[PDB]
Parts: sequence; C-alpha cells; structure tokens
Amino acid sequence: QVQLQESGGGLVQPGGSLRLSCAASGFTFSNYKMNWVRQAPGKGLEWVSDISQSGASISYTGSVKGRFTISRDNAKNTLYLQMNSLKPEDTAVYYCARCPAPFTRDCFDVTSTTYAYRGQGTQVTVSS
Amino acid sequence: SFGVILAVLASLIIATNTLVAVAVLLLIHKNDGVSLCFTLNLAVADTLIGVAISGLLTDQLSSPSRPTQKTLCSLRMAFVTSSAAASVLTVMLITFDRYLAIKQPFRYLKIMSGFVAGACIAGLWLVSYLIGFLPLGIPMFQQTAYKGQCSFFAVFHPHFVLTLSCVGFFPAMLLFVFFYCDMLKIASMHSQQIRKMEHAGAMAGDFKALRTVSVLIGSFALSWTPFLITGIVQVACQECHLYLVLERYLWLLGVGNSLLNPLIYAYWQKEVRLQLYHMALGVK
Amino acid sequence: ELDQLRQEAEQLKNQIRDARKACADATLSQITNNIDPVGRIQMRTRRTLRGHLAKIYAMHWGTDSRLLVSASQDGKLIIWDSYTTNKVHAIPLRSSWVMTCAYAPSGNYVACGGLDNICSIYNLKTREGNVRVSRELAGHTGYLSCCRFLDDNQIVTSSGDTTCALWDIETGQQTTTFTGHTGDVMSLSLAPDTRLFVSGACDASAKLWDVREGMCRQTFTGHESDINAICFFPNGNAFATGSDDATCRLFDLRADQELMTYSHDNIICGITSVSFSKSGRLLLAGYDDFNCNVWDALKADRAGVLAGHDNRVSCLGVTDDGMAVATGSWDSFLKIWN
Amino acid sequence: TEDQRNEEKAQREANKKIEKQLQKDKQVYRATHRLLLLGAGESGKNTIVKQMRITSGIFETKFQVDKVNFHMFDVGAQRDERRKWIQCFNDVTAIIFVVASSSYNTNRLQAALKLFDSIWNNKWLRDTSVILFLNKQDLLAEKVLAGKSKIEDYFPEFARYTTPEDATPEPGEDPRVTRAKYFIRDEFLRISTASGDGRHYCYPHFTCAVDTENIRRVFNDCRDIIQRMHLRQYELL
Amino acid sequence: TASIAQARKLVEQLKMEANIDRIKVSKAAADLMAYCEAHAKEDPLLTPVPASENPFR
Ligand SMILES: CC[C@@H](Oc1ccc(C(=O)C2CC2)cc1)c1nc(-c2ccc(C(=O)N[C@H](C)CO)c(F)c2)no1
Repeated sequence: QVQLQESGGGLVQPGGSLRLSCAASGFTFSNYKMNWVRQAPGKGLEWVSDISQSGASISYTGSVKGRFTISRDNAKNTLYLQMNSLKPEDTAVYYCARCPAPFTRDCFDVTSTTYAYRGQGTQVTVSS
Repeated sequence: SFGVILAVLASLIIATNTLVAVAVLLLIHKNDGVSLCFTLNLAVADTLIGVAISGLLTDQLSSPSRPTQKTLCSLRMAFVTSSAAASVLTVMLITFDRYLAIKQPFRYLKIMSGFVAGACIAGLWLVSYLIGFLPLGIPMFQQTAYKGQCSFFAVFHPHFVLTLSCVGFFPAMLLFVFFYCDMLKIASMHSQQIRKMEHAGAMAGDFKALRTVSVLIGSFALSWTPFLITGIVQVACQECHLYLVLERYLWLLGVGNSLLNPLIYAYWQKEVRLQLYHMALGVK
Repeated sequence: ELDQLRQEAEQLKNQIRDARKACADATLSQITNNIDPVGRIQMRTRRTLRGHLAKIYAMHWGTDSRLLVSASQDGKLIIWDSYTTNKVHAIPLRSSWVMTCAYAPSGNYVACGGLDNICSIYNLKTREGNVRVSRELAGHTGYLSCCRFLDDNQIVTSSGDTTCALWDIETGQQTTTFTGHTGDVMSLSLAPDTRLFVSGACDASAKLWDVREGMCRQTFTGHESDINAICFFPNGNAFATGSDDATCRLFDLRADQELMTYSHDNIICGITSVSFSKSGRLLLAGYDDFNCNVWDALKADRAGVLAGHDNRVSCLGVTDDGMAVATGSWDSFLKIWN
Repeated sequence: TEDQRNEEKAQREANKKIEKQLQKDKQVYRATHRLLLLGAGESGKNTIVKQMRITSGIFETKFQVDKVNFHMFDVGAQRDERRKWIQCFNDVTAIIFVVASSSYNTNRLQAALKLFDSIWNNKWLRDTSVILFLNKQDLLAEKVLAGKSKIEDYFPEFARYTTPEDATPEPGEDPRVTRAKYFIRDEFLRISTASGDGRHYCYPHFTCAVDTENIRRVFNDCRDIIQRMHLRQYELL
Repeated sequence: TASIAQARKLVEQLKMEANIDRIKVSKAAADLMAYCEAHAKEDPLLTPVPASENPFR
C-alpha cells in the first residue's frame, strides 16, 4: 500500500532554518516524479516545488525561489526539503505528494478533494 | 543496345510502380482518406506506360517490315501517347487538390469525398484516352506512310506535337507554377509568425519550403519540355532535317519522369514509407 | 481524537497485515511449477468489422455468443452479427461522450452512459420496430465508467463520484448505494452468482461488495497506481486486476491476499482491459502499446501476443462459449480472434 | 433452407440501409469543428460563453461563423480530478484556455501555469493546440497603474524583464501596463515553445470579458491550425 | 465533523473487515489447479478446434 510519512516541523523563530523529510514505501521510488505542496490556514492547497525522477529537472514557486531546496535520495527512498530565511507567511502544513503514473512528466496532484497519493503532512509555524 | 536499355527501363517502371500501388492499396484499406486515392491512380497510370513501352520494344528488336505496319503503328503510338497523358494529367490533380486543401481549408472538408475523387479519376482516364487515339481520326495530324518502321513522327505529323504543346503541356505548366509559387507565399507568413514567437519564448527564459517547391517544379519542367520545344523548332524551320534521330533519342526524358513520380509523391510521405518498410520486413 | 483514531487505524491495519502474512504458507508459483506449460498459441483474426466513424470505447458480447454491441465517440452504438458481419442496429446517442456499454442477458435492452452523468436504457424489441429510450437514470454526480445488468429490472452502475449504485430500472431510483472508495471508480465485475461484485477505484485498492446487504466486505491493496480493468475468475473464488503500473495481479477471495503478479521489464504501458478464458487457464490483457498479450494464468509466462491493431486497445472480451475473443481499438475497428 | 436465404436477404437489406445512413452521418460529422472550453471558475469563462451564446455533467453550445459549424463543450458538475476524463477530449480541434491575468495575489496565476503545463505535456494531448485568452485586462491595468501589488513579489524575474522590441501596444497604454501584459504572455509562451516537436502551437490573445471580436478570433485561429498541419504534410513547413 | 466522521467510519469498517476469518494459500492454489485441470477440455482457445464446427471460418 502506498504509504507516505512526513517528519520534521514545529515552531521556529523568523530568520531561522528548518528541514522537512518524507519517507515513502509501497512502490518503486525511483520511477515517480515527486513534489512538495503546502496548505496555509484559511487557504487552499498551494504548489511549493517539484523534482523529477533522477533530480535533473527541479522547479520552485516564485515566492520561494532562492530560499528553499528540494532533493531526493533513491538509495533509501526519501525526499528532503531544506528551507531557510523563513517569514511569517510560511506558517502552514506541508505535504509530500507523488505524481499519479510513472514514466511521465504530467501531474495533477494538488486537487483539494482527497488525493489518494499524498501523506498526512507536517505542521510548521514561524513566529516570534 | 537500344533494345536492352529500353527493356530495362520498362521493367524498372513496372516493378516500382506496382510495389507503390500495392502499398497504397494497403494503406487505403487500413486508413481511409481521399487524398490517397489520387496517388494510387498515379501509381497505376505510371505502370501501364511501361507496359506500353514493352509492347513497342518487340517491334524494334527485329525487322518491323509488314503490310499492316501502319495499322499497327497507329495503334502502338496512340497507346503510348494516351498513356503519357494519363501520367501528366494525374499530377495536375494532386496539385489542385493539395492547393485547395490549403487556400480554403474550411470548404475543402465540406466538399471533397470519395464520389468526387472517383468521378474526377474517371474523367481523367476518359480524357487521357481521348487525346492519344484522336490522331487516328482527324487527318490533319496524320502523315502518309513511307517506310515499314515505327516512329512517333512516322505516323503523326508534327502539327500534332505543335497543337499538343500549345493546348497541352504549357497551359498545365503555367497553372502548376502559379499554384506552387502561391503556396510558397502562403507558407512564408506562417513561418514568420512561428519564428517571431520562439524568440520571445527564449528571451523570457526557411529553406524547407524552397528546396521542396523547386524539385516539384523542376521535375515537371524537365519531363516533356525538350521534346515539345524540339518539335516546335522542326515545325517552324523544316530545314533542320537532323531532328528525327534526336526525337528518337530525346523522348526518353518524358518516360523517364515515370521513375520519379513514385519517388516524389508516394515515398516522401511518412505513412507510405513506413508501410513499405513494414511490408519489406515481412518479405525478409 | 483525530490522532488517537489514526493510531488505532494504523494498529488495526498492522493486525490485518500480520493475519494475512500468517496464512502465506506457500507461493502459487512454487505449487504450480510442475504442471505442463501451455506452450505457444497463435490466434488469428477471423473477422474485421468496419463502420465506426471515430474511435471505439466499449463493447459487450452477447449471451448467445453471436451478437455484440459497440459504442463510439461519434455518438453511435452499433450492434453487430459477428458470424456474418452484418449490422443489425445503429442507435444514435443524445450525448457523444459515451464511455461504456452493456448487453442484457435476455437480449432485450442495451445500456450506455458517460460524461453526461446519465445512464440510458434502450429497448431493442419494440413492437413498432424502432429503438426507443426505455429509461434514463440521472442520480449520479460524476461520469459513468462502467455498468452491468443483473436482470431485466436491476442495473449496477459505477461512477466517478466514488460511489457505486444499484438501480431498479422500473422505478428509476437508486435501490442501494455503495460508498467507501476514495478516488474515481473505474471498473466493475458481477460475480457468477450475481450475489457479489468487485470494483477498483483509482486509489490502488479493489473492494468486494455484497449486493443484497449493501456494504463492503473485503479490500485488496496490492497495486501501486490507478486500476483500470477488473475481472472475476470463472470459478468465483478469485479475480484478476490491471493498473497503470503495467502489472496484472490475481487476488483470492478466501485467502484474502494476492496470489501472483504478471509483469515484464520491457512493458511500461498501462493495462486497459482484462478477461479470462472459459477454463480460466489463460489471461488476456490489452495494453496501450497497440497489442494485447496472452498470459498463462498459472505459470506466469507470456504465452502469446495479438498484434493486429495500430492504436490504443480500449476494450476486450471473451465469449460465453469460449469460441473467440473480440477486441476494439482507437482505430475504429473491431477484430475477432480465434 | 429457404428461410435461411430469406433472412440473409433481409439482413443484407438492413446492412445496406445502415450503411447509407452512416455515410450521411460521416459527411455531416467531418465538417463540424469541436472546441473544448477550459479555465478556472473564478475566470470570466462564464461571461465568455454567455456572450458567444447571444445537474448535467457537460454543457454544449453551437454557433455558426460564415456558414461553418462550431460546437463548444464546457465541463461542469464534475469533480476536480481531471486526470481521467480529460483523455476523452483528445480529438478536439482546439482547447480554449481562459486565464485571468489580474489574478496574482492563493496565487492563482501559478496554478493556471501549472495546469497549462500539465495539459501541454500530456501523452494523449500532444497533437492538440491551445487558444489562450488572457482575460480581464482592464482589472490588471488598473491594478498595476497605481497600487501596492508588485508582480516582482510573486515573480522576481519581472524585475529584470524589458518589453520585446516587436511589441504592438494598444494606443493609450502606459509603458508599465504593456510591460506587465507582455511579461505574463511571455511567461505562458516559455512553456509552449519548450517542447520543440512542432506538432502543435499556441495562439495568445489579449481579451476582455466584453470583447465582441472573440468569436472571430477563434475562427481565424482555427484556420491557421488546419493550414499549418497541411503545410506540414507536404513538407512545406 | 467530516474530517473526524470519515476517520471514525474508516476505523469501524476496518474493524468489521478484521472480524473475518481466513484460509491457507495452499488450499486455494489446490482448488484453482483442480478447476483448471478439470475443465481443460472445454476451452476452444486453449486447444485447437477442427474447422468443421469453428463458426468463424
Ligand atoms: C507527344 C508528346 C508525348 O505525349 C504527351 C505529352 C504531354 C501531354 C500533355 O501535356 C497532355 C495534357 C496531358 C500528352 C501527351 C509523347 N511522346 C511520345 C513518343 C513515343 C515514341 C517516340 C518514338 O518515335 N520512339 C522511337 C520509336 C524510339 O526510338 C516519340 F518520338 C515520342 N509518347 O508520348
């Protein structure tokens, strides 16, 4: 069964740094493009960044560019998001999502309704 | 060794055009499309011509002396002439179709169908067969028999060539050139439009149409032009008595064109190329 | 409460997994390694039915193995007489986005539906002689993906709104509703007894439903991606499934776990259909790479291939008699192999 | 078995009738142009369809332009997971994608860009072309002309971008408005020009919700599409 | 409400599923082989059928 588990989070003062991890099981990890999305209170899901199978192609959202970094380790099937220089608007729940099918570069994985291939998420709050 | 070379040249035509026609058939059965039908027709009209050549070869391979030699030659020649107009009039139907498919693309889908293609091909064959045996009727285009050999001019007067060139080829050459040179201007605007967008895309983060409109024009041009021009020169100035050997060894270009039609209109499309390969794989 | 409930659910899932593992005494391949292989079987196309303007999305064999029905996106539902290839009916559809079709066991009705969220039942035996819309069922909220007849007065429908339904055709109201899935439901398969069925719904899980009790009984979670086609084993104690991960699986209802998987390294295209043979020895699977494979259901070795199509293969079906197997494809043709 | 021959003759007659009807239906079906209207709900697509017209799971609108029949399909009453039913639209002539330009703050423009990329790179939709309507221009002009909403905040690259030389601004626009418009257009074109296959292209347009020329634009765009495909077959393009 | 109701329903259904009994895999495999072998002679596809009765010829 496709299982995704997020770890790392909590409370951080502004200007700090944090690391989010995502562990995946139940499928061949190396064949699927992956991404990080987030949801802020009172707002719908937003797309934060994505990475391809081998890490050759990486993409970030505009508001995040130059701050975060996304990497994937296929030897142990893990995904890492390193964030630094946080701001109050980054307070949200972060989810580790996977594209539906393998061997492709199309993705429809932000749907508000229950998406069947995303984990429970981790809560990150940045405030004084 | 004129007989052997003529035999080879007639065998090549039959083989290549029959293989093309078979592939076209298969493609027509698998995938439906009117545009294919006219191609098939060409691949047929381009093989009978070879057969016609074969029919004439036996006459030149031995002594042609005979009493009905004129009744015979009148029919041979007329067959060859009729068959050539079937391969020259087919090319003028692919061009018209593929030009109407670009100039007005909204009406070409509401008008063209299988029935129209069939009617056009029937009319094309009828007119092609009505132009070759016509000299066997009207006598202005006939010549009084002198020897027992066969030659286009031996049976048909040069006035027949003159009228053919002045009502035949050249009117079909002007239309071809106009069509091809207008489609080029239509395809230049699209190239400019699509080239002015990739530049903006890159900033944010040509010869194809000219080397393909010239082959289709040069091939048409260098098929019968020399022969008709030579004939017109002979007609205008009869003192150039040396024209018969040339006309005996110049006509080949015309029939030579049948070795390029199945390679410019049927072997350049992706479907037919892939089909031919696929059939070849089974052949092996 | 949410954390406690989630942890309890995780513990229960671990208990389920341990219980399932307790029964895995031996693997099916090890037991079946001794039976004689089928070898090589080359099926040939005995027919080719033409007449569809556009691609083909569904088809269902008749109960007598002589008529069949097909649906296309040109708004056309055509009934073929397979033996001679003469068309018997060409019903035009109100909505051109038709995604499924069915043929009643009595041969008196035909069902079709699609993106319009409605299931239409057409009558084939009106006294006047014209096919007329017998009924319209309009209670769903998502595209209809599969539907099957239980008898001349009950129809089970599957939609993309994550809930299946059992409808009484006469009244036109949902007799029962089945819920519990997360994603879109794609496939469906009635048991031989018409007492149970199964469904795979795009979340890598196939659920077994009881028709009369109206509630789920078991769930199978062996796949990794969306499930497109599902079939019941002839005996009624197993079922085969196919998903987008390019692998087929065989689940067993009693042992409550996967038994074997059919896949290969050189195949990377999703499965669009699956169907067993009359004996249950063969497993035919249609792919997106334009050819359909024929697997040995016990040895798990590719036994045969059918390669007559030139586009996607969307629907496949074996007859009740086991005489032939029909396949439709996005090239607008229907082939009958035997 | 005379009855066998009688029923065979009846079957042949039925086949002939059905074949005639199908020939007529093919004639009609080949000369109708299908378009798929797509776009976010907050966008102005509703007003667009309302202008063109002047519980079901799909809506159809039929119109005629110069005696040519266009059928436009709008998908409503469906859930928000598009990865399955979108495949049913792999034969349409064009996808009319309506995006509201004055949408950047959730961040809607980025979501629209992601949807456009997903549609563009799909496996079954690699032969379909997109007509891109950058709707709601007046709101964007008002917002950028005097306001605190910086496109640089959400799109840093905007700080380093200058209008293309071959720009045809409408007479009366301040340079900043044109700069923002063309930044958004080029942002959408970056995805379209990357593939490089040449099988399909994109046709950007600056439109308002009340523009009366929209119909015409679609018409013209459609023609270009066809022409290009033909010019590709004959090795002219 | 919905967020916790869905979890409660999932837990209840999972418990209901856990209440069911199970069988060994060996018996299921034996039954499948028995059915496969018993009816092997009634599959026209598995074994060739003479053209006398094959309707599609
Ligand atoms: C008359 C020109 C040409 O035929 C046509 C060209 C164009 C058209 C059109 O444009 C019409 C719109 C369609 C029609 C017919 C033709 N020439 C010959 C021919 C054959 C044999 C000899 C000959 O003497 N061969 C000796 C025995 C070997 O050494 C010859 F001189 C000419 N056949 O067709």
